[PDB]
Amino acid sequence: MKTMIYPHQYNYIRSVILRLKNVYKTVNDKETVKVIQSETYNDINEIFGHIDDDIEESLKVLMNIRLSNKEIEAILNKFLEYVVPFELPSPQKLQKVFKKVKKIKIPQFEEYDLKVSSFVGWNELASNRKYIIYYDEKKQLKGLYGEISNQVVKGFCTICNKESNVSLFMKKSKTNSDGQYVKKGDYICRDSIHCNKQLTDINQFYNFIDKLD
Amino acid sequence: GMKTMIYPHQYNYIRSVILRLKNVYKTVNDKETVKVIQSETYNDINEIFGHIDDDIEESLKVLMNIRLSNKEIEAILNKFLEYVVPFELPSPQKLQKVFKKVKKIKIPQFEEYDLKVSSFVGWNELASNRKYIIYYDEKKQLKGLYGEISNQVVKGFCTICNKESNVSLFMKKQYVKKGDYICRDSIHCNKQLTDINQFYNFIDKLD
Ligand SMILES: [Cl-]
Ligand code: NA
Ligand code: NA
Ligand code: NA
Ligand code: NA
Ligand code: NA
Ligand code: NA
Ligand code: NA
Ligand code: NA
Ligand SMILES: [Zn+2]
Ligand SMILES: [Zn+2]
Repeated sequence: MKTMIYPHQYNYIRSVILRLKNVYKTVNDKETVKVIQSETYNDINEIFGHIDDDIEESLKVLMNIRLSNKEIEAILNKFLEYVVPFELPSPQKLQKVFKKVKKIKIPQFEEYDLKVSSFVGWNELASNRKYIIYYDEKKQLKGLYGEISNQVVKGFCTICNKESNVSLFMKKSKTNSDGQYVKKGDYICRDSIHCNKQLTDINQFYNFIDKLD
Repeated sequence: GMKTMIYPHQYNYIRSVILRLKNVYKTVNDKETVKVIQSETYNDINEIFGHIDDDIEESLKVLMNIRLSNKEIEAILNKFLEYVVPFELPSPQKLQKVFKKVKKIKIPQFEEYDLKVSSFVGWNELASNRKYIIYYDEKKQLKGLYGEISNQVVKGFCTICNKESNVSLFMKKQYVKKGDYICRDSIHCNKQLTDINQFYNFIDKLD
């Protein structure tokens, strides 16, 4: 049985593999290549409690300076087999998370996209909203929405930490007994699917959520 | 103070090496490796400009500090963007000439930023399973082609930008055509394109 890994761990493995390939291609310093080779081997190896023969072979191929694009493709495809994809909730569970939102519905998602997703986010332009759903560390379905500005700028996304097309996302806290609430937020990728593909550390996502208060 | 003119792919390359350096600062804990990457990055950027100025000098100084921040990076990218000569969209009359056989042809609307990062312009017409591509050759002449783009999407390295992407088989428009896999989304393709020679080689290997 293949070890199960999370989508963000797959994204991380892909990231370090591509970083290594770029070092092979463009960095002429022998000792630097060795340092990055070792770092990459460790970065990938540490994800698994347990590496099997296929991963051992992939690592061997990765550690060769003649690593090719075709070889990378094959290795990425192999690593994808280990991923447990994001599980879209049933309509009844989704509605329980957004009890005050009538008629709510999550757009269809391609299977690869669920394999790289730590959360699912979609925009409803009519209401200028982004909806976000995810599971917490206890595997409970959670959801929120906020206003997403129409203005898009270049900046680093607060969730994935990559330089991207971002918009200001503002969430209202639950309204207290006196009708008062806090409204906080920050810039995040307008396109949450691309955001998820860029997300290699899920703690960044959870930190974003917590910062909304 | 006139700004040295650079090409969109050169800006993309500069952005690429800056992000690479930041990731080394953040994740690679080896003093000598950091210094090597710092020096390479400095050289990569300096060599693109040749003629620099006080703004570039200041940007390089900030980049060379291991405390480089995201906010500083965004500021530097915005400054460097000011040096780029964007892709020039052709007038409709000129576009017509390039595609004489195609009627009612019209380029989509493109954002200003997207033109600053574009070495070519590509768009899809799903009704005909077609991708159109326009570009300027090395003699600055406007050129265009189109072909069938498969509806099948796979993960793989793009023949144009050389990055791992969502690619589809493109066949330039009986006979056998093997095709080449390229990004379905040409705007994203362009953003990933840091070496113009890869694009030209792709063109050459069609025609
Ligand atoms: Cl290769
Ligand atoms: Na990394
Ligand atoms: Na790479
Ligand atoms: Na890299
Ligand atoms: Na790269
Ligand atoms: Na590079
Ligand atoms: Na990175
Ligand atoms: Na790391
Ligand atoms: Na080039
Ligand atoms: Zn993001
Ligand atoms: Zn491409």
